[PDB]
Amino acid sequence: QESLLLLDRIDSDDSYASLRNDQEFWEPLARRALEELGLPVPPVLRVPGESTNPVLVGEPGPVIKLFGEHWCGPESLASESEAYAVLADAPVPVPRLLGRGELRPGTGAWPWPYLVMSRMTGTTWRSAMDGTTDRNALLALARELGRVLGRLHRVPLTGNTVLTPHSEVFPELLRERRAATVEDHRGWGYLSPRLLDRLEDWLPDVDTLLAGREPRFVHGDLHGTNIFVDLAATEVTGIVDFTDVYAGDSRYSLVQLHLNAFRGDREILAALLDGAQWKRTEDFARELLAFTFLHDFEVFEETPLDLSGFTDPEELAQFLWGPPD
Ligand SMILES: CN[C@H]1C[C@@H](N)[C@H](O)[C@@H](O[C@@H]2O[C@H](CO)[C@H](O)[C@@H]3O[C@]4(O[C@H]23)O[C@H]([C@@H](N)CO)[C@H](O)[C@H](O)[C@H]4O)[C@@H]1O
Repeated sequence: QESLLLLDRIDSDDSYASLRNDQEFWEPLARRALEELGLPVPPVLRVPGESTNPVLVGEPGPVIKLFGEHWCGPESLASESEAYAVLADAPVPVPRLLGRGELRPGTGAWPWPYLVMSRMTGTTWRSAMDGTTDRNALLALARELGRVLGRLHRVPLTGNTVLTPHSEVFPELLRERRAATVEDHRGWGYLSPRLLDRLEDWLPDVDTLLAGREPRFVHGDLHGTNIFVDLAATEVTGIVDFTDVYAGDSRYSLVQLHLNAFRGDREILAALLDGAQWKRTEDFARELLAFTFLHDFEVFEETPLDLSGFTDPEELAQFLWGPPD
């Protein structure tokens, strides 16, 4: 009975943003959900941090990921559902779907559908990197991640809507971001106004950047906490969050991986590329700067590098995506 008022308390974007990771709010709902699926209920069940969707982890138990109506929940749910269908036998360490359901019927109100998956072992990439001064082990781990990403890119695109060879979702997103990126970066204030004034002429056409490229399985949100590793064993133990997946260009994967998980470290980027035998071209840095601007997210939000005071976006491209010094 509590669920009716509790779920009715979310009716706007701001109202959903304030309660998406409210543990006191979601804990009883998540326990009832697990009971509804016939799954054992963990004694501890906690909201592990800032998630776009409401997420709770059981201490032994599984991961519950709920999807709202506001924060692109429906689209993200469709994407992750299709991705879990496509990843059924992928040679990549991903979680297994333990169940799915809806909290309430869903005719006049939002049904609040949810997925339940297995828990990945290891530590996040973010933790492992923030807790080591052993750069050699980190680079070896990055090469292993390069191998894993090379295999992930080649998972066959057997989906129905987003993960098909002929899907247009990724180019359409890229054109939309090509339109909005310069004003976005003016509002965000990561770079100098001169570079932003040169940007609109510097950036290429989407059709030109994507010409002749083959589609890959592109995880578009490879930040530091969607990747689970065992640093001591040089093992990638998990890759999660398929709410932003595309049949897209392999280079797009690198943006969030490098600017967020790698913190912009060009040496770690080089190790990752070495692991995948991803050969660098002359325009590689400029292409990846273009993909940096065409990304859906604010990828600079986590880059511990001051990019203000930058003219000649070519220099910015060489700085962010160039080879190691
Ligand atoms: C086709 N694009 C959408 C695809 C959805 N699967 C995303 O969930 C949605 O993104 C989310 O949108 C909601 C609003 O509907 C919030 O904006 C969330 O906040 C965002 O987008 C988040 O979180 C992102 C990441 N931090 C998510 O891990 C970036 O920070 C973005 O700049 C930031 O707006 C994208 O826009």
